[PDB]
Parts: sequence; C-alpha cells; structure tokens
Amino acid sequence: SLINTKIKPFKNQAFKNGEFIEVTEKDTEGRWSVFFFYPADFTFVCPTQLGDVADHYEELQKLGVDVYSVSTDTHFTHKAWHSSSETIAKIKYAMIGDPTGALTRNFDNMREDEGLADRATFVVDPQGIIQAIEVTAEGIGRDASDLLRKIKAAQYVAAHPGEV
Amino acid sequence: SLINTKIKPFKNQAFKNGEFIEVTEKDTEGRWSVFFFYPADFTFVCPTQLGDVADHYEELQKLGVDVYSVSTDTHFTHKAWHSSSETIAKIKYAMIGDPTGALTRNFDNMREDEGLADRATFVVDPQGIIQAIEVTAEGIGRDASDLLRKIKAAQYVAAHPGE
Amino acid sequence: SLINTKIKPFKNQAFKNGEFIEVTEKDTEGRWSVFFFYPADFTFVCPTQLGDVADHYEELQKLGVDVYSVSTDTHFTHKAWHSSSETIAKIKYAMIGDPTGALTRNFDNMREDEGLADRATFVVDPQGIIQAIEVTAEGIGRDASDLLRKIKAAQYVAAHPGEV
Amino acid sequence: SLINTKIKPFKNQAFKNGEFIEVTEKDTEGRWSVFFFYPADFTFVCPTQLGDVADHYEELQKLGVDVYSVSTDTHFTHKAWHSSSETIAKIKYAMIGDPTGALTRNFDNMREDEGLADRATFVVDPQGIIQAIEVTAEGIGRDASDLLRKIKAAQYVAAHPGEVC
Amino acid sequence: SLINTKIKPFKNQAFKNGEFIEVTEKDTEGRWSVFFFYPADFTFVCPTQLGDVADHYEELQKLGVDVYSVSTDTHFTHKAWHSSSETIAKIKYAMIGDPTGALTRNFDNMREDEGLADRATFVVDPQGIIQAIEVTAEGIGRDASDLLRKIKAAQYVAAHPG
Ligand SMILES: [Cl-]
Ligand SMILES: [Cl-]
Ligand SMILES: [Cl-]
Ligand SMILES: [Cl-]
Ligand SMILES: [Cl-]
Ligand SMILES: [K+]
Ligand SMILES: [K+]
Ligand SMILES: [K+]
Ligand code: NA
Repeated sequence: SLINTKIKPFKNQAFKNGEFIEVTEKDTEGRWSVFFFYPADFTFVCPTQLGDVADHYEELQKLGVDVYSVSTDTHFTHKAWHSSSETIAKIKYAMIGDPTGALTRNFDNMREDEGLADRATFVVDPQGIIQAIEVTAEGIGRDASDLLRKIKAAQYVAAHPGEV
Repeated sequence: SLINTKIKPFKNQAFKNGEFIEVTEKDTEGRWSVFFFYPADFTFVCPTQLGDVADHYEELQKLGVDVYSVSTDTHFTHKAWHSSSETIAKIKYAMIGDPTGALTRNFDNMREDEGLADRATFVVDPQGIIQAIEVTAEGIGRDASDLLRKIKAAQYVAAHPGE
Repeated sequence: SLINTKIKPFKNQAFKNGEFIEVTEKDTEGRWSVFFFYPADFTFVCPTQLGDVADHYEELQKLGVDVYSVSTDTHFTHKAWHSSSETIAKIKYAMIGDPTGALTRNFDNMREDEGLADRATFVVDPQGIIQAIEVTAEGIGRDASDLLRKIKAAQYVAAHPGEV
Repeated sequence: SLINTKIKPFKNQAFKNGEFIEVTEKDTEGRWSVFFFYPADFTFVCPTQLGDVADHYEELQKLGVDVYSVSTDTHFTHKAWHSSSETIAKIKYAMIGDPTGALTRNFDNMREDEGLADRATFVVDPQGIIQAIEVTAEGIGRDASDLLRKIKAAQYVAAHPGEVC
Repeated sequence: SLINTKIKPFKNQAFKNGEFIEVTEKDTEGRWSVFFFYPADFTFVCPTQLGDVADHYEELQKLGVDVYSVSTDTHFTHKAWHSSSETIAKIKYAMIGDPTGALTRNFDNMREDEGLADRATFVVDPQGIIQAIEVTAEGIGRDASDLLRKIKAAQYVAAHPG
C-alpha cells in the first residue's frame, strides 16, 4: 500500500458550497486531509457514505481536517448531483472532479477497465504523509465514526511521539 | 484525419429512451451511423447542439441513420441530465458513456489534458467507413441541417458510384 | 483531430492573380486563414467547391480572412487551370502548390496511396490555432455558406470570451 | 490497491495451538479469511492488536471466518512469543511465519527498508477475492469490532447482491 | 547508378492519345522501353525535349520501342497540357502521371525537396534491364538522335553477343 508515503502534486477543479474552486496539493500543506474516493455520481449506494462524512464534517473541521471527495466525474456533474439529491445537498466540503484520472492514479486507486475510482479513503497529515488507508468493495460501507477515531489517534501520536 | 478509415471495435454502456443498454461496433454494421462527441454533461452550450440533432432524428431514422452521442461522462450521468434538462429530454437516440475514454481515443478525439472529448461529429457508412468529419472549438457550433445534407449526399454517392 | 493545435511552419509557391508568390506561416500570423485542401487540378468536381469560396471572398476579405487553396499540383499547374476554366478564373485568393506534400502532411491530410490531399478545410485564427475542421469523402461537398457561418462565430467568441 | 483481486498462491509454516502446520492458499478456499499483518514479534504495541482479534476469534469462527496473523518472523519465533506473553498466549488462530517476505509482498505490504510488514488487514472471501483492506501507521490501531462489522457486511452483500438501502 | 539492374514494379495512370490508361511493369515485358523523366508540366523548357522525342516516335515504334514520359504531375494535368501546347499536342506516346513519386523513386530520380523528377532518361530491354542512363541539369539538352544511337547499339549487342 501507499502507507507512510507522501502525497503527489495535483491540480483539480471542485464544487464547494455553491462555487467552483481549484484545489492543489498546496492547499493540503500544514493541514490534516481526508481524500474520500468513490466510483460515480448519480448512483445509489455512494451518497450515504458521503452523507455520513457530511454529518461528521463540523467535528472534522474543528479538528483541523479538510475533506475532499473524489470521483472521475466532472465538477459540473458534482454541482448537479448536489442540487438534485438531498443527501448530497448536505455536503459542505470540496467535491473534486478528476476526469483525467490523474488524482485517482496518484493514489493508485483507478479501476482501469472502468475508468472509475475504487472506494478508498486516505488520511493525510500536515506533512503530506498518508497515515491511514481504508478500501472496501461495494456494499461493505465506510463508517465515518471509525474514520474520526483513526484521525484522533493519528493526531494524538503526532503530538505525543512514543506511545499509542 | 480519419477520413475513409474503418471505425474500430468498441463496447460501451448507454442510456437510450429510458433504459441502459450496451452498444458495440457490431450494432453499427449494416447501418449509417453518426457519432456526435461533446465535452461534458451539465454544462450550458452542449444541449442546443444535441437538441438540434434530436429535432432531425425522426428524419434520420427514416433514412436508416442511427445517432450516438458520446462524452466521457457515465450513462448514469446521461440519464440524470435527461431528467433535468428540457432540451436533453427530447433525445431518443443512445447517449453513450465513455468514462475510460476508449471510444473517444478510437476516433482520435480526446483532449488528454482535460479527460474530455472534443466537439467532433463522424458520419460512418454501413461498412464502417468514415465518410465525413466535422470538428469545432468552443463557441463555434455544429449545424444539424448541414449534417443532414452531408448524410443525404453520402447516401446518394453510395447508391450512384461514379458520377 | 488537429483541433486547437497550432499550425506548423511552411514555405510554398503559390499562384495569386497572375503572379507567382511565396507563402509561409509568417503571412498567416495576425490574420484569420482558411486552408482549403482539394485532390487535383483539371478534374471536374473541385472547381465548383473552389468557385463557391471565391463567391464569398470579398466578404471574407472584409472580415480580415485570407484564403489559401492547396493541392499537391504545382503553382505552374494552378496558373494554367486558372487560364482554362472560367470557374477557376474567378479566384483571387492564393492557390498554393504542394508537390512535396509537406504542407498537406503538416495538416495530416495526405492520402498517401494517391499522393493527393483529402477534401479538408481548416480555419486558423491570428495566433495560428485551428478553430474548425471539415473533411469529406468524394462527392459529399463542402458548403461555403456553412464555412462563412463558422468563421463569423469563431470571430465572435474571440472577441467576446465566455459568451456564445 | 489490491481491492477486488484474487489472492496469490503461497505456502508458509505457522504456529497454531501448540503445533507447527503448513498453510497454503488451498486452505483458504471456500472460507472467509482475515490476513492480519504486523511488523515484529517480541515488541510492545502489536500484542494488544493481536489480542483484540483473539478476543473476537470465537465470534469470527461462528461466522465461518478463519484468521491468519503474519509477520516476517519465523514460526519458531511465534511459538516462543506464544509461550512468553500472556496476551499472545490467548491466540488460537494460526500465526504464519514469512521470512522470505513472499506472503507479505503478495499483498504488496512490505516496508522494504525495514524488512517488516506494514500494519495491514485484508478480508478475503471464499473465492479468494479481497473485499476489504485497512492499513494504518504506528500508534493508530486497528479496531477488531469494526473488522467484525465489515466482515458481516461483506457476508451480507455476498448472500444478497444488488439489494439496496 | 541503376545501370544493369532490373526495373521495379509500378502501376500508374497515363494519358495516351486522347484517352486514359493504366501502365504497369507487365506492359514493358518483351518490349524495349524508354522512360523519359521531366520536372513539371506547364513550364517553358521541357516541351521541346519531349517534342524532340515525339518526332522520332514512329521510328522508335518500328524498332520495337515503347516510350513513356513521366513527371509527378497527374494524368489529368498531362491531358490538359496536351490541349494547351502545340508542341505537347504532337505527343503520341504515353504520358505517365506519378503523383505519389513511387515510379520516380524506383528509378532513384526524385529531387526530394521539390517533389519533382530530375531530367533523366532510362533505356530498358525486354528483360527489364536498364541498359543506358542519361541525366542532365536544367538547360543542357537531351538530344533524341543520340538516344536512337544508344538504343540501336543496345539492340545490336543483345542479338550479337560480344
Ligand atoms: Cl494503497
Ligand atoms: Cl480525424
Ligand atoms: Cl485533423
Ligand atoms: Cl493494497
Ligand atoms: Cl541511376
Ligand atoms: K469521466
Ligand atoms: K503533383
Ligand atoms: K525477519
Ligand atoms: Na483495481
């Protein structure tokens, strides 16, 4: 896996709370980040995983954690999904579009025969180092509460080296 | 250009008139086909170009011509766009999703730095041979009635070799 | 296709209005240009296509658009054709000869088995960028009216970034 | 990642309930499997993690799930750790030795500059397909109850595909 | 040079006395052939050399010699040049069009940076063997009577070894 490696440079458009923005690796420097990949917009399972992160987003932000969801759809499509779905409408974090697949390939997370990212979550520290990875097949679900736990533990170890 | 070359094999998912189907090169064999590429769903310009073609679709179907629109979006996204845009809702031809880019690259039509297809139309005859190509940059616009003229001309020449 | 790519340097002889001239990419810099390729002089279909563009040439010039017709014949052959055909005699734009096939290959438009150019039209903006392309098989025909519409729309969006 | 790929063949010695045994991919066929990698025996953090899985092992076995822990130590070393640590002593699942690192590298899970496996857990279905992956850095810890939840969810979607809530 | 080598196969359209024909290597087999290359139709200098050859054409025909002029112009252009120029109009042999340059390149006679053949004449015997080569720069002429000299000689040595 990519554990304990540094994230690679990237530049992507995103939809975030009603506007289009550009995100690059420079935006992650000095911050905690979650990169939350999923296969496709306008599908039936993904929203509740994304929705579960949205439910925890206020707490994450208090911990100084930025959240970026990523699929190979465009930011135009994310904006439409956000208007049309009430689960997605509660997302206030950045929804990155990755239609070249470059961000997804940076995280070695592309299904090449489908052109879609796998269901993978990466926790990245202020120095750009991947501290946790979770990947699941369809239907197995990613629990945002267990994600919060890992982030708090990763922040703890960073602040107090030499104990778990 | 790809003019007078044979189209390449492909297999894609599509949204067509309320259902999801698979489209391959074998469905084009023995028919006239239009492959109408565009950059992205849920943008502002593309729909009236696609809608133009939809207006002419009954006539095209009378001439034995199938229409396939293509972008690197998914068929899921095409279905959503079709339910949200009054213009896209008119479309009764297949909307192919090409998220791997393979179909777009077959037609040498990928903007690689963007992962989107360029605005290109290809007219393909029942033997798979590309008989007309049109490509435009943003803002310039494709005229569906010029497309029909070219299709009719292509069919005439097919039916009156040497003239 | 070559859409949104920059034209390549070239140097060719041309017949224009009784004179032999040299055309290079420098003549296209800062101008709109139409490169109108065709297979062969002294054939029977091509004159109509070329004559139709000639009919629009006054207006194209008014709009700051130069026209170059191109085949793999020589500029000598173009001069003769201009004397013999009254449709070709209408032509006041440059008729480029491309016997090395180099200009035709710059535009990826050679039928290599015949040594003749395919029936292709390229619109090139003042920065040398290809903004529109049309290629047709024998007998289908290019409509100069649609060409004129396309040039006007390309000029419009150059002048009004974002809009139509 | 390796998600949705088939596990590669392997053959390794292991210590399990007072015996040395051989384990290969054939032993995993037709069963749910958990491959629990950790860096090194006779260290201080690892055993609480192995112990947590040990606590949940009876429940895992009633779900038809086999557990294999893996480090690049030998099976001899596992046997000795099992005699010396009261925490490791409660392990009843197989402790696989991977001194060549081949089982670790099959799962793309080697820290090459240390020759130790990273802290990764893989859930493998009865067809050999990897259905869940978790990897953590030191100190972050792996929650065996969250593992059990994922295993039940994977069993559920296997039994009832395309079902949607 | 290509002397004493066998010509390569080719397939070209030509204009010959009011009509269009295909010429291939097969049409030279069993016959003597002259391939007369020139740079371009509808220029000033070339017609006299082609004319010079035209004058001697019935004589050649009675020696068993087929004539083929070649430029990288098309046969459409050759037809047109025929109507336009009195000189060219008196040609009765085949004017081959070589727009792909392949026939020219078979005889290694392409000026690559112009896409035009050089001024070269090749004599080919019934077995396809090149027996005489002449190449001249612009302005220096190619005199047809010297070509008849060379051909008659070439035929002598063929029927009378040594
Ligand atoms: Cl990974
Ligand atoms: Cl093309
Ligand atoms: Cl092109
Ligand atoms: Cl992995
Ligand atoms: Cl030679
Ligand atoms: K895409
Ligand atoms: K030529
Ligand atoms: K070791
Ligand atoms: Na994959």
